[PDB]
Amino acid sequence: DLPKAEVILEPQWNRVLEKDSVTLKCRGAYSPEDNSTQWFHNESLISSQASSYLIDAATVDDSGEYRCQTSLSTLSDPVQLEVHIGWLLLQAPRWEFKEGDPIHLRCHSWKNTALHKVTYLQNGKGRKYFHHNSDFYIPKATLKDSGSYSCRGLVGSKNVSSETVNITITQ
Amino acid sequence: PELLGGPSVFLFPPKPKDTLMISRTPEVTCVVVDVSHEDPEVKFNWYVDGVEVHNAKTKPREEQYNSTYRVVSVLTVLHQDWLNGKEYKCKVSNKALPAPIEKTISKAKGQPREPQVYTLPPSRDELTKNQVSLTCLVKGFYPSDIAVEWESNGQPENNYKTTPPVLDSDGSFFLYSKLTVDKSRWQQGNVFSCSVMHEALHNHYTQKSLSLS
Amino acid sequence: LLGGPSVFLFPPKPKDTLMISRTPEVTCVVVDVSHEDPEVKFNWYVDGVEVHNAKTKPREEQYNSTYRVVSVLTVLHQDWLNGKEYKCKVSNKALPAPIEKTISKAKGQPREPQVYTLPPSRDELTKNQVSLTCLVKGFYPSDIAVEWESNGQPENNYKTTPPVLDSDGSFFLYSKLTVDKSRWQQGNVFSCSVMHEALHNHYTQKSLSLS
Ligand SMILES: *[C@@H]1O[C@H](CO[C@@H]2O[C@@H](C)[C@@H](O)[C@@H](O)[C@@H]2O)[C@@H](O[C@@H]2O[C@H](CO)[C@@H](O[C@@H]3O[C@H](CO[C@H]4O[C@H](CO)[C@@H](O)[C@H](O)[C@@H]4O[C@@H]4O[C@H](CO)[C@@H](O[C@@H]5O[C@H](CO)[C@H](O)[C@H](O)[C@H]5O)[C@H](O)[C@H]4NC(C)=O)[C@@H](O)[C@H](O[C@H]4O[C@H](CO)[C@@H](O)[C@H](O)[C@@H]4O[C@@H]4O[C@H](CO)[C@@H](O)[C@H](O)[C@H]4NC(C)=O)[C@@H]3O)[C@H](O)[C@H]2NC(C)=O)[C@H](O)[C@H]1NC(C)=O
Ligand SMILES: *[C@@H]1O[C@H](CO[C@@H]2O[C@@H](C)[C@@H](O)[C@@H](O)[C@@H]2O)[C@@H](O[C@@H]2O[C@H](CO)[C@@H](O[C@@H]3O[C@H](CO[C@H]4O[C@H](CO)[C@@H](O)[C@H](O)[C@@H]4O[C@@H]4O[C@H](CO)[C@@H](O)[C@H](O)[C@H]4NC(C)=O)[C@@H](O)[C@H](O[C@H]4O[C@H](CO)[C@@H](O)[C@H](O)[C@@H]4O[C@@H]4O[C@H](CO)[C@@H](O)[C@H](O)[C@H]4NC(C)=O)[C@@H]3O)[C@H](O)[C@H]2NC(C)=O)[C@H](O)[C@H]1NC(C)=O
Ligand SMILES: [Cl-]
Repeated sequence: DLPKAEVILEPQWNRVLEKDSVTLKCRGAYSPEDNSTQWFHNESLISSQASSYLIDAATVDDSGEYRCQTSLSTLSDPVQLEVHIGWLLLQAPRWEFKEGDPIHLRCHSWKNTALHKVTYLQNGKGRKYFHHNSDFYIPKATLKDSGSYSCRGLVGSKNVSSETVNITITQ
Repeated sequence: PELLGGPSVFLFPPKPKDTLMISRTPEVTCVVVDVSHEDPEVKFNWYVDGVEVHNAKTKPREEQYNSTYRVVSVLTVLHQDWLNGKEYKCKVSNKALPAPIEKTISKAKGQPREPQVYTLPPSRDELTKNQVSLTCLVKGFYPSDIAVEWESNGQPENNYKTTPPVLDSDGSFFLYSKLTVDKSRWQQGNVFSCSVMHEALHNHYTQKSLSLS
Repeated sequence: LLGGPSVFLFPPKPKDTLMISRTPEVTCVVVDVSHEDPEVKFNWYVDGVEVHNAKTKPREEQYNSTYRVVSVLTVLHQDWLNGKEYKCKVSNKALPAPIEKTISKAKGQPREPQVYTLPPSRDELTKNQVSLTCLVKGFYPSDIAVEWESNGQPENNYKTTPPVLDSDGSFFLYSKLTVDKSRWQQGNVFSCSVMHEALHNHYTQKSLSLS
């Protein structure tokens, strides 16, 4: 038998906002004879035959499972993509962490619109502040880093926030 | 005009008086500011207690000194609906926005309360002057939507100011209206009246008089 | 307008400026101060003239993780009342240029308030509680303080309207003291105290009781 292909996301974020570009890149081995890659979105076959698949401007309809397959691979396990609506989205490489892991949160704004006076909340309490937008790093995770998390700031003069998201810390 | 956050919406109540007299037409008013020239198109949807209504009337755009458009939509409400407590939702959609803005307005909530209307003559110490102060105390009312006017011998008296409502220790509201007239007029024995209109008054109206003795 | 700390500048209380027993102050409040750039320098100016007597507290972190810092300048009663200007210039690694803010008493020919107490209306004596009114009109500027008192104790249960711009450019307000009807019938004596710069010794009172 034959190894299964996998779908890679560039950028890596499993959650994105409408209008975000996202590139799905299929990785397996091709045959000499067959240069193609087939793409599924949920149950639908995507007509493009490309090595990698572009969602230039994401919509909520782009949400779901994505799989790919390459001329010398089995079909890929599915990869999940959630297109959210709004001004701000809290992005992270994932949401469960072991004690000691690094945590990298991003306070992504719709169309990269410049955001200032940015605060990252944990459990309804502002935790870290930046004057200009910046990612927030906890290089050594711990029991206390568990909670609900959001970010907010100002887009020009208007006040905005992300949906809140739970983070868990395991052993 | 940079406009990083796109438009903003402000939603307004009808004038207290238009809700209280059938003769008049109460309106709710949705005002969109900061509409860019680049993406000028604005679309309203209106909802009463959650159901979409279609009878609203949108005005054409207005260029402002700051170089942004202002766009206004006006929905006529039924007298009974406003007073019966219905929720008005204005939903506004523009390409500068990731999602529509929704604003809701309704009459204030709470058991209504009848205004007490007390009129008061000048302090003795004021009779020194060429002008005296005729005072109308209106208290113990809920909600704060009210209309207070003055008149004499049928005609409305022009020189008066009414303070805005003030929240009193018991949850109700009160205000004062001062009517300024000549000393002669008051001593000449003339009859003056404080007209109050409020939802809790029998027939939305009461009228107290004031004069010398 | 595009991100960094932020400055608020606050006038003294009208009472502190009017009464010689008190000490008025201007207060310069800086918020939204990073932990990464945390040192904040204030320069203070009276009618253009730098001054050095401000008392500036060390910075306190808020619930929201930002730093806040306050500078307090004591004012001369007469400097305030004569309309001098107070300027707070704030500076920080995070600021493209310093931020300056300015305050002063409001400008214009001051007018003396007329103070008139007015007794409850005839009809109100039905109720178990009545309204003693205190009308204060013809005053400029709008800065004012109005209290009530009886037999040496102050009276608690009153509400005073905002000033209202009157048609001659003066301001007026009303303050409504509420009292049990019994107290009014017994013949007790209530006072409207009023403080305002354009009054003699910045103070006057009219009294009110039954006939
Ligand atoms: C992170 O946290 C901090 C801390 O916040 C506080 O704690 C948390 C838990 C929250 O609960 C929060 O609600 C708390 O406030 C945040 O810091 C705040 O930041 C905001 C801005 O985003 C500030 O907002 C301005 O507030 C002004 C009102 O401030 C007073 O009133 C508020 C509440 O009503 C109080 O909380 C403040 O403490 C201020 O209170 C006054 O403080 C004075 C100084 O102590 C007192 O006077 C002194 O008193 C002493 C003795 O008591 C003597 O008497 C002294 O002599 C005297 O000097 C005074 O008594 C006191 N009054 C009280 C308690 O009533 C608003 O005025 C201002 O509005 C203007 O500017 C806005 C621009 O943002 C704009 O929206 C408005 O339109 C308006 O703009 C102006 O328009 C007018 C028209 O009339 C024009 O004339 C003006 O020129 C124009 N511009 C300007 C610049 O004026 C703001 O809303 C807030 O004050 C501040 N709080 C504190 C405590 O510092 C921080 O934002 C958080 N940030 C983030 C990103 O998370
Ligand atoms: C670019 O220009 C436009 C046009 O501006 C105009 O022209 C320029 C050249 C200048 O001259 C301006 O001075 C001039 O305004 C700007 O548009 C303005 O934008 C600001 C905000 O940026 C709006 O502020 C809001 O104002 C409302 C009250 O507005 C009424 O009263 C005004 C004067 O007081 C009047 O100008 C308005 O037209 C409006 O008038 C009413 O109109 C209705 C409908 O037609 C009519 O039936 C009424 O009779 C009439 N009334 C009167 C008295 O005339 C104010 O309520 C808003 O405050 C809320 O929001 C603030 C933050 O947004 C917040 O701080 C306050 O706390 C308050 O929040 C509310 O608080 C209450 C309780 O207090 C709470 O219950 C509410 O839920 C809560 N609401 C919210 C949303 O939080 C706000 O201040 C102007 O109205 C708007 N003006 C116009 C004419 O459209 C634009 O800002 C400029 N853009 C840039 C980038 O510079
Ligand atoms: Cl300078």
